[PDB]
Amino acid sequence: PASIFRAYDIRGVVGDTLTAETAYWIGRAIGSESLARGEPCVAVGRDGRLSGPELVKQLIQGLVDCGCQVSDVGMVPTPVLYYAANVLEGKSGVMLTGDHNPPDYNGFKIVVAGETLANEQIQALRERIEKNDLASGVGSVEQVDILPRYFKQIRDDIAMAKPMKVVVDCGNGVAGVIAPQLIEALGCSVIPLYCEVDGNFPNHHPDPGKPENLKDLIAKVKAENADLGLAFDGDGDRVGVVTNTGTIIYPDRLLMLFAKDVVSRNPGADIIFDVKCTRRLIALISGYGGRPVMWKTGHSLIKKKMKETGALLAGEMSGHVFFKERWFGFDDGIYSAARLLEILSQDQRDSEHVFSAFPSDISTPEINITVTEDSKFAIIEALQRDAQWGEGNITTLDGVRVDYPKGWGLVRASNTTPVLVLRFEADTEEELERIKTVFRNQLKAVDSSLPVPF
Ligand SMILES: O=P([O-])(O)O[C@H]1O[C@H](COP(=O)(O)O)[C@@H](O)[C@H](O)[C@H]1O
Ligand SMILES: [Zn+2]
Repeated sequence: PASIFRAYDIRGVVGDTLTAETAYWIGRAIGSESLARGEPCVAVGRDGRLSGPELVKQLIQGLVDCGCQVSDVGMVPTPVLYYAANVLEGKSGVMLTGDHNPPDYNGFKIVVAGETLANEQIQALRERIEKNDLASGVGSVEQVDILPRYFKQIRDDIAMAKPMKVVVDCGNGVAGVIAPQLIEALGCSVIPLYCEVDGNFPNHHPDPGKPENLKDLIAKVKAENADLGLAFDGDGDRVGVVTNTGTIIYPDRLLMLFAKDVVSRNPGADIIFDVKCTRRLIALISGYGGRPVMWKTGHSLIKKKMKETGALLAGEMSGHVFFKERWFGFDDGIYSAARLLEILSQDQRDSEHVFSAFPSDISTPEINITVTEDSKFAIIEALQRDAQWGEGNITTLDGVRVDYPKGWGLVRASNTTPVLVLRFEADTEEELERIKTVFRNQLKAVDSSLPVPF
């Protein structure tokens, strides 16, 4: 089924669209692709899902039947798998994960020879299977215990000044295997919330991008008078943040704090953010002498862009934050949490006042309009072709973004759902609704039937 080969990764329903047999052939396809790039060595990890044991053995056998040398790192967060692919012999790795999709989902995040696959590169794996353009060989499997290396890597490079008390919510995802322990080892007291790994995800699904999944966290932070709240998503490559007073700090505001710190030590450094992030981030980066690079949404696309630009830091609005400075340049919520605590601990102000000090504007959440999968990209192309946007700085690298003096707006197509994704920001509520109006008029110009929920 080509439907499981997605823009950023592979994702399927275990049994239905993703079976044991398909996991094997995906392994052969990846192993074959790795060998074609001259990399026999592949690390393999999995998240906390129930299907993980079943499917990962098939992934591994697929790799091994190509002649690949597999390093099995067991059940780890996604960033720990990316880490393994940076410190072991090979620069390839596959993470078996369904991230924060419902329990029955699983999938693959794939790096081959240092490069995170996306778009045509993921299609190329399906194509190898169909064509039987597959390597055959007698590979090897080695058990590798990678967590302690990861844990010590971070701990030894992080220096907190003051002690902090932190609520850590892992939503019963695999971040529980290390984030509470690592964070404590930095010099914090950790209040654990849903830190037990449970593939059933009994409490709230680990999706920090939705405020409903941060309610328990916010509540505990306040109840325990904690210095900060942290939530990790299913596989640990997203982080969500809450202040001592329960304010949700969206990832583009988090990136402002990170950009200030990275740019400070690294004059001129390129800093990447996706099209969903506040314009205030463009200003800030530039004001500290950095180079802002706006790019496409999607972690694979962002990681590729970091290689093309030499960026020292990237972030997406969904909460993937990619440090190259002092790190390896992959997205990692657990490392980003540590880098955050390091910065906050130097400050005599509480976390609410650190973040409230930066400019904040009136801002919508991410807005979604469900359209048909047939129509979503065409709608955008129509907006790019047909629509007169004047006027503002118009960016078309991913959807249509328009930047004005006192605000901005975005419409893009999701690469994971049949939806249009919108965000609007302005200095004032008045300006915000004026930008909303323009976008609503332009969508209804393409198709008067289109839902416009804003
Ligand atoms: O969970 P992941 O690792 O696949 O991460 C991906 O999930 C979402 C799907 O993107 P889209 O807006 O195109 O649907 C994005 O918001 C996020 O930025 C991206 O990295
Ligand atoms: Zn994730």
